[PDB]
Amino acid sequence: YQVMKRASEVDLSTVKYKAETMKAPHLTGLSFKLFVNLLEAPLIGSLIVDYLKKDNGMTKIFRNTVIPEEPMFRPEFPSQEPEHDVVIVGEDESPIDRLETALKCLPQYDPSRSFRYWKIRDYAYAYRSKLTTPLQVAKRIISIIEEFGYDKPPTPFLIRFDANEVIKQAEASTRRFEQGNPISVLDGIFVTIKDDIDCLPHPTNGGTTWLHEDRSVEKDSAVVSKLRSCGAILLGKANMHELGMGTTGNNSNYGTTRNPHDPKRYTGGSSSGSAAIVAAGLCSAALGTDGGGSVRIPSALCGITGLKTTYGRTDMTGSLCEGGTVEIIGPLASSLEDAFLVYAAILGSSSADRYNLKPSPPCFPKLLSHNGSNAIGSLRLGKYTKWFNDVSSSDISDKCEDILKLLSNNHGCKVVEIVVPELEEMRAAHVISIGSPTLSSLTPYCEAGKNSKLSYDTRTSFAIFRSFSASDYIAAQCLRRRLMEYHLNIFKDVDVIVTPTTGMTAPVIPPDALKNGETNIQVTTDLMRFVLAANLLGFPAISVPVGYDKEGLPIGLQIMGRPWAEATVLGLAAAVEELAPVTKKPAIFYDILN
Amino acid sequence: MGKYQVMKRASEVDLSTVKYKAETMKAPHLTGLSFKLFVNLLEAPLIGSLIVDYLKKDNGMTKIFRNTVIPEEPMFRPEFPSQEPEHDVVIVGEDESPIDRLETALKCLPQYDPSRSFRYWKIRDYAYAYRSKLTTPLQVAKRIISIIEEFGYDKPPTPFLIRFDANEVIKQAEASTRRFEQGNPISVLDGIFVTIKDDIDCLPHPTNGGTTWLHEDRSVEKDSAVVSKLRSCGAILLGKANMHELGMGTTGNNSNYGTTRNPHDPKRYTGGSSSGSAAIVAAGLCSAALGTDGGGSVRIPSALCGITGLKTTYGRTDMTGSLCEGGTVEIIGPLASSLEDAFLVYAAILGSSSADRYNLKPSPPCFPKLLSHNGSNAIGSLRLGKYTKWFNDVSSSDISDKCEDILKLLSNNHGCKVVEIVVPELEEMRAAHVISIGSPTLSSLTPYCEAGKNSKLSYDTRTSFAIFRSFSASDYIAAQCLRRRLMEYHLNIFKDVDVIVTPTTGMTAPVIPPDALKNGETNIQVTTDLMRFVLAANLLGFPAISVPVGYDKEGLPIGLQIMGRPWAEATVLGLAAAVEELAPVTKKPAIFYDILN
Repeated sequence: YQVMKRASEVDLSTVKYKAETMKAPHLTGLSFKLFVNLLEAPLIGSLIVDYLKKDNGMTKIFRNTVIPEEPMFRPEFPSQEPEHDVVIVGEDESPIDRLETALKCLPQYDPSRSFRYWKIRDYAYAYRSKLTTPLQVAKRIISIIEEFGYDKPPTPFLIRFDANEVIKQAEASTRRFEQGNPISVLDGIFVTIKDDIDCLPHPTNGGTTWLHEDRSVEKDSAVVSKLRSCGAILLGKANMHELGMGTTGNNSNYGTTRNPHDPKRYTGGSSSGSAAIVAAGLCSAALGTDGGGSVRIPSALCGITGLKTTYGRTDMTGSLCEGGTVEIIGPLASSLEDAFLVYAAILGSSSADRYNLKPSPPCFPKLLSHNGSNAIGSLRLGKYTKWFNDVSSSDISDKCEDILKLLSNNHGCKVVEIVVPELEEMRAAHVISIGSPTLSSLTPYCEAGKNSKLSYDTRTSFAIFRSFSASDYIAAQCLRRRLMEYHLNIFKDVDVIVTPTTGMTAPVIPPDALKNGETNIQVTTDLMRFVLAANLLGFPAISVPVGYDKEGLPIGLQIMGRPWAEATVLGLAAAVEELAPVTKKPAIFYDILN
Repeated sequence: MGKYQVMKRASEVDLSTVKYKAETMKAPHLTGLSFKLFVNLLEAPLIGSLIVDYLKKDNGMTKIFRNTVIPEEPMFRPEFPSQEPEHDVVIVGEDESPIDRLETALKCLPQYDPSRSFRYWKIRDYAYAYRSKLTTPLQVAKRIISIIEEFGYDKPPTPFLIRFDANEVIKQAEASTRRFEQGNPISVLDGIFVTIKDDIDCLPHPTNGGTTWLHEDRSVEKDSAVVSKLRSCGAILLGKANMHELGMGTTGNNSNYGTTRNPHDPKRYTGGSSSGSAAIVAAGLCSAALGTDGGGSVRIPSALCGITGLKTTYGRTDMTGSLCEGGTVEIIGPLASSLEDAFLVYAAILGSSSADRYNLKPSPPCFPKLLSHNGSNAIGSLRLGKYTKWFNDVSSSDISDKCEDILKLLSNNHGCKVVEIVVPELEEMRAAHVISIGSPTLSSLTPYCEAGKNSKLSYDTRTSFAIFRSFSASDYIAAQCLRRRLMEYHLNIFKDVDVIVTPTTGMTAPVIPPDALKNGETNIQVTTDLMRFVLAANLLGFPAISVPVGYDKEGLPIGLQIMGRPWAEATVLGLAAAVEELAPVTKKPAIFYDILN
C-alpha cells in the first residue's frame, strides 16, 4: 500500500547495491520523431509518460513512499574542518591577484618543455621570450578553424565564431607584450566558452537555433568578465548538447561534435564542443556548465581534465542555468595545472550565494609538493566497490583500481570501503531537480509557439518534465536531505570518494541518430552512473585522465571531495597525473606554437 | 510586454507607478449536492483536468506561472539579511529554558495589581489565585470539564475540542494543585490551561488534523516541541482543538466533526484554520491556545473572534511534532485573550530547531518592555507603513474606519508617524502562496491518498487537492522566483518603516450558510476577503500579530494586523500593547464563561 524510510537510523550493513539499468528501446530517425509526436499528443502522451514513470520506479519514489526528512531545497553545508597544507586566498581578491598566488603554488617553470599537451605557462613563456606572439597564435588557430570548418556543420567545435573579434583581442594582448606589461599569466591564453554562458559580443543560444530571439546578451557573464580582466582571449561559443539536456553531445541543429580520439564516437555531453576543442589542442582551456556531469563526462571521454566546483563557488550570473540548484560553471583543460589556473581566475561567489551558502575562503593546493607529500598520503580514499565495479568494461575498473594502488604505493593513501545508500533515489531526485528550473525558464517561450523549434531529444525530456508535479518536487527535496546526510557521514571517515568518471568509454555515434537525435537511455545511464552526487548535493569533483582501454579510448577517474575542498581534489588529482600522464596523441590534434 | 509573452523585474520597478489591482478572483458558491457533484467532476479522469485548467486560466494563475518571464532567481525559503537590533528590548539567551524565559518575561510586565480581582481574565490573575489559595487548578479544571460536558463542546455538532480526556486533564490539574499546596509551582504558567490545535502533537491524544483517519497512518509517540516546552512549565494541556481540515481553509467549516461557532454569534464562522483554538479562548474556557498559521490560520480566527493571535517569524518556534513541519510558509503561534497572555505563551514556546537555527540564523529572542511609559518614546519612534488603497479595500467601511482610528490614536498619544507605502504584485503573492502551501501539504499526504484514502477527505480539501495536483514542478520554481521579488519589495519597505499596518481581515465574521454544514462549501470571494492582508507574513516569513481594536455596526470584532521585521516579535508585541491600551476589549461575547467564579 505504502512504504516508509528514515535516514539517520538506516543500518548501513543492510544497504544493498541496486544494479538494474533503466530499460527502454533505442529510437532514431523517423521512429524517434513519431514517438515524440505521441509524447506530445493531448491524451495518449500523458498516458505514456505515466507508464514510463511507473515502470522505472519514479512513481513509487515520488508518490507511494512516506519520507520523514524535511526538504533540502539547495545544498546545505555544515562548517568543514579546514583543509591541510593549502594556501588560503582572500575572499575578495581580484582574478589578477589570485593568478599571482596560483603561480607560487606550482613547481618552478623549467624551459625544457618548450607526447605532451602544451601548458598555459608554455604559452606565457613563449609570449614573454618573444618566441611567438598572441597574434600569430590567433592567426594559426583561425587558419585551422576556417580550413576544417570547425565553426560550421556538420562537425563543428564552435557554433559562434568571429575571427575579427579574436584578432582584435590578440592584437591588444600582443601590444601589451610588446610594451612589456602583460596583465597576467593568462594574457594571450585562448579560452572557449560553452554556448550556455554569456560572452560578448556573441549571442547565447544554448545549442538551440532560436534562443537568441527571446534572450539577448547585454554584458559578459561573471566568469567571462573575470577571464577578460586577466587578458585571456575568448575564442567563441562552443557547441553543446541542446540546453544541457543530454550526455552524448548529439546536436541536430549544428551537427554533432566529434571525439578527437575517434571522430566516429561521441565526445560526451553536454559540454561537447568545449571538451573537444581542448582535447584537439586548439585552445588551452574552455568553460562549461555541469549539472548532471556535463563537464566531467566529456572530459573523461575526451581524455582531459574537467573540474566541477562546489555549488556556488563560482558565480554563474550570465548563464542559462543561473538560479539552478545542481549546476556549476567549471573549467576544462588538457592538464591539472591549466585547470587550476583557470579555476583561480573564474572563482568567486555571487553576492547572494556568499550570504546564503557561507563558503569558506578559497584555498589553493601546494602542487610544488615539497615539503611533501605527507598531505596526499594522509588522505583517506572512500571506495564503494560494488558501485566502483559496475561498469560496462573491466578495462575501466582495472585502470582506476591501478591508480588507487599507485597512490597507496607511492604516497601511503589508505583506501576505505564505504557504502552509498539510495543511489536510485538520487537519480530520481536529480532529474526533477535539474529539469524543473530548466523547463520553467523556457516555458514562456515554448508556450508562445517555440516548443516545436527544439530538438526531438529535448522535447522528449520536456514531455517528461511537464509530468512532474509540484508535490513531486517537494518529495525529491526531502530525498536530497537524505543523501546529504549519508554523504556527510561518509565524509567523517574519508576525505574523498573515488570512482571511475563514467561507466563506459566514448560510444560510437549511430549514423541514423545524426538526423534528428535519439533516445538511448542505456547509454545515458552508464554515462551518469557516478557523477550525480556532486550535482544533487553540491560537492566538488574532478575528472582526471588515467589511461586508455583496449581500443585506445580515454578512461577518467573521478575524485569527489568535501564542500569547498577544491584544493584537496586538485592536489590529489595532480598526484594522479604524476602517476598516469596523458601519453597518446589524439587522432585529431593540432600543434599550435610552431 | 503586454503581447506575445509578458516580462518583469523588481529592483528596477518605479514604485510611484504601481497601481493597486482589484480582486481578480471569480467563482460561484456551491454547497451540498451541487458541491459533491462538482468535486466528482474535478476528480473525473479527463474532465477534471479540463475544469482545473480553465479555473487557473480564468483567475490568471496560468499567465503568472507559465506565460511570464521572471528574472529573479528562486527563493525557496525566507532568506533574511542581518537586521538592525530592536530598540528598548531585553535580550534573552538563545539556549535558555522556557522556565527561565518566563521569569524574564514577568520582569517586562507592569507590577501585578490585585485591584482588578467586562474584561477577560489574565494568566497572572490565575497565577495569583493559585498562589494566594483563592482557588486551585483542580477546581478550575472541574469547572471547565463541567462546562464542556454540559454544552457538548467535545462532541458534534459544534465542538470546541475534537479530542478530550477529562481524566487526563484532572490528572494534570491534581499534580499542579499538589505543587501549589506544597508551595513550589514551576512557573507563572503552572496550572494555566492551554488548548492545542489538532495538527500539533500532544500526548496522549492522537493527531488527525481535523480528519477522521490520519491517526491510522501517522502515530504520535512524543510531544511536539511546543507542547514539551509548555508541559515543562506546568501548563495543563486541555485537549485537541477543532480545525478546518488539514489547514486547508480559512472559515473553520468541518464536515467530519462539526463547525465550531463564533462565541460572538454562534450562527457565524470563527475563521480558520485555527477555529477551535480561537473559540475556546474567546469563550474564556482556557487562557490560551496554540495554532498553526500558513495562510493566516492564526490571525484570521483571532481577529474574527476578538482575541490576540501572534504569528511569529518563520522558524522562530520549533515545529517538530506537527503536520506542517518542513513547510516553508507555516509557523506555530499562540492565541490569547490579551497581549500579556500571548506574550507569556510566546516566551514559553519559542526557540528554533537545530536545523532552522543553522539555516535561518535567527537573532536571539527579545522581549518588549511593557512597564512601560516611557518607554513610549520607543513606541513613538516607530514608523507605521500604510498602503491606503490596500488598507481600504475591505467589504465593510467599519473595518477601515476602526483601524484608521487606531492609527490616529497612536499618532496623537505616542507620536507615531504614518508613512504611505506601496506593496506591488499582491496578485503574484497570492499565486505564489497557494502553490507554496499546497505542494508540501499534498506531498506529505500523497502516499495515504494513493493508498485509497483520498475519498475519506472532505469535499473542501478534495477541491484544493485537485487544484494542487495540477501544479507542475516548473510552476513551483516560478513561484519561488516570485517569492524573491516580494521579499525584495518588503525589505525595501522596511528601510523606511518599522511595521506594516492593515486590517487583519477584509470582513468580519461571516454567517455560516446553513446548507454548507453537511459537506462543506466552496466560496472563494469569502476566502478572498479573509486572506487579503495576511499572506506576506507566510510567504516571506515576517512576524505579524492580530490585536482587537473594536467592533463593527453589528457588534462583530475587528482586528488590526501589525507586521514587523524578521525576528522583531518584540517590536510587534510592544506596539500591540500600546494599541490594546487605546482600544480595550470591552464587549462580553454572547458565549462566555466566567471561570474563577
